[PDB]
Amino acid sequence: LQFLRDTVFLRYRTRAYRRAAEKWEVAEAVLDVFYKLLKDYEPQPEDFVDQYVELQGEERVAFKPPGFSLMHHLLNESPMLELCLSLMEEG
Amino acid sequence: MFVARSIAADHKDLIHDVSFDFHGRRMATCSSDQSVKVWDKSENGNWHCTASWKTHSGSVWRVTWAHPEFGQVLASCSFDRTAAVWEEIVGESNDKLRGQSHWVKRTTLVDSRTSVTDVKFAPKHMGLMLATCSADGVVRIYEAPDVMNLSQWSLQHEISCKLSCSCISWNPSSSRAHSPMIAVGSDDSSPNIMGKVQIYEYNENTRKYAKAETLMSVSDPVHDIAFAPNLGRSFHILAVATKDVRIFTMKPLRKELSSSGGVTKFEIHTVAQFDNHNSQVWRVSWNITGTVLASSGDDGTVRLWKANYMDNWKCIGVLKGDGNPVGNSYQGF
Amino acid sequence: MERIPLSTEKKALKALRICEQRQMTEQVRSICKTMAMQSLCNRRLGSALSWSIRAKDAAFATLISDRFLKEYCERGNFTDLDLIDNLGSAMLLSDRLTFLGKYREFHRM
Amino acid sequence: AQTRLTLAKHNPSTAAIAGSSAAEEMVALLVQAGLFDTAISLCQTFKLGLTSIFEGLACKCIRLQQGGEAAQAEAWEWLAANQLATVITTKESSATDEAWRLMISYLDKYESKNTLYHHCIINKLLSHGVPLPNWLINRYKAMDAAELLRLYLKYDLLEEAAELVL
Amino acid sequence: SNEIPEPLQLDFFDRSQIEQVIANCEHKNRRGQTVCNVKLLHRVLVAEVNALQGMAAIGQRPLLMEEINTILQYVVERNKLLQCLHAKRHA
Repeated sequence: LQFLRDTVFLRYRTRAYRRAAEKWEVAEAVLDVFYKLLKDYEPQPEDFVDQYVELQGEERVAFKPPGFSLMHHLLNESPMLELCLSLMEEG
Repeated sequence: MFVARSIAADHKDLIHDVSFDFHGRRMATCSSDQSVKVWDKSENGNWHCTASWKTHSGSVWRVTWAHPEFGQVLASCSFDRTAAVWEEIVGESNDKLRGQSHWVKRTTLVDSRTSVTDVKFAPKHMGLMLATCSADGVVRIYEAPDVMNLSQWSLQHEISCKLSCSCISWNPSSSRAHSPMIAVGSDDSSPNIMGKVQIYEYNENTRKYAKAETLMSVSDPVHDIAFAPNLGRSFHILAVATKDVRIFTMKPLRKELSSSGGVTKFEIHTVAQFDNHNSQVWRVSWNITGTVLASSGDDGTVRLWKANYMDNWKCIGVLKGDGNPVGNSYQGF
Repeated sequence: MERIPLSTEKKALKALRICEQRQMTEQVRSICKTMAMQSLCNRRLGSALSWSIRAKDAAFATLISDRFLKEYCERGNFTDLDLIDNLGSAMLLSDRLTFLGKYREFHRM
Repeated sequence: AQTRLTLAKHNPSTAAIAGSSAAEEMVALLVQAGLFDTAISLCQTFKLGLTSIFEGLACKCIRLQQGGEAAQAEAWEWLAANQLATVITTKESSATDEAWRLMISYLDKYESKNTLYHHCIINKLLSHGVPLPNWLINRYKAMDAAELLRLYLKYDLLEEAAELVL
Repeated sequence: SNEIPEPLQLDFFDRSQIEQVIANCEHKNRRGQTVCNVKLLHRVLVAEVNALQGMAAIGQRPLLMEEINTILQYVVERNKLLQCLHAKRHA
């Protein structure tokens, strides 16, 4: 998620292309995969707690789901939403 | 107040073992006379000789019984490198109680070449299975799919626990998501061999019986093992009669997925380590409810313990075989 | 109570009542199948059907159906078509039981 | 004609395809749909081999062994249509045991030509990487011994072949 | 638009038990009948009646399907009569 948000979404706007349709195609792909991920993932209270599991003799905690942090950053302040509003103004 | 005598039974040679039906009334014996005798204790207070017939020609040893709900069969152990199962077949219908009844040999337990250890039954749950074991470390599981043919023994499981298995105990499931447990105590005739207790589980991911956990503490030749009756709990209690009084408790820790794949994290704690017998123990038996423990020894001493309140066992009954039972203590109800 | 027999009446009735009140039918079916096999040992009909209805079994139902079919084949025809028609003709227990009932009624049909 | 009728009843849109297809294609379609008995009947009528039907049955068995209760509930509808009227014990509502009894009945009612179907099933199971069942292992140990060691070289099983030759 | 419903059916299970399960699953939003998503309730009921297993009960699948369809039609008639009764009472 961080790779697609920073190294892709925050780099394709700075890099150049051969035609103007490449940025539109990559934005379509990003928006489609994000919509599909949001439709597949649902918020649940069992994923917000730190569950203890024995992994190779080590009791590791359960990490936070990516969609939780994504929607938290979206509700707070997200450069992804900033670029979304920018492309909306452009359209 | 008990009518105790100095002589019993009718076996002239060395009487080995006896057994009784779960419904009572019916009993059976196995001695060195190569002839087993079945008795029927009536309600009048007398137990006459109901039947007596030959079975084995190599000193019959153990004897097991089953519930009449699944078939009245008798599986006995002997030292003739073979074993068979006897059945009781009655005729007529049901006009004057039961008609003429007779003992027959419907089938003979095959795959027996060495000394047979134990061939008792198994809990139902997923079907009434028969566990065949010997003195080599191979345990076979047979099933009876045909209810009208008692001679069919389909082999669907053959586990190799290695070493030389001696005693085998079972632990049924407590719900619909629990798997049966099997404890195996070996007897390699060598106390210098580390590791004699093996635990096997019914893994749902492999549909077999893999080694769940092992125990390297008990290294002496195990003589008998007995699990506690399931009372709807997660932990379990085990009594290991080898050379002293050993009672352990197995507590679960991780019995879910991910953290417990093919093995289960179970902690074994020695909750009773006594040795007031000053000798060795032979067999150990639990009560039908899970409160009385019975055992004997080679020196002619029988020790019976009862439960208290702290999961401890103290000697309540002490009987001398060669001598006379001393002491008197009856609490009552 | 799973080791001692039950040959009484009111005792077993109260036991079954408290069992159906506590909602637990494992030992209930375990005793019902024993009663069904004891009735089949004497070749019963109505009692066996009642026990099968109370137990909702399958293997014992197939066994008694095969026994009835063998008896019909040995006797040539069937005359006890009304002894097992008191608990059925609506509650579809199983396919083979429904077929046996429909044949028993096709007799009169 | 009856196979084309069954295919049209399953899906009425491939009538010309079912009419122009061959016996092998019809058997493959029946196996993919879930009619192992009809596929075996088709193969025995056309005088061919049940290798495709046996591979499909092995794949279904592997799916049943690897899946949870959802897989059992989804495959029960296709497994009950294969005549599951065996003489077994009560409360046997397990798709794994049902498939095992179906395979046992198939092997008892139609023996293999030269145990080639056994090697086919062994290769199909080794392609997935699931150990052989204990009953089949015992049956194969009782019926043969050498071909198992010869086929173990495909999956590179060292300790198994070691204890076997021992 | 008052459609007379049908009495309790299905001699296998208990119509009172089905009604209690429906009331425990779906709550009350804007109608008197405890229902929210008809498709979700139908899928839940199908899963519940399918998870009962059954060895010799293979022939009962069309009967179970027709019973589910009958319960669905009963719920539809209940909703159709309630949406008319509420409007009539409001007017």
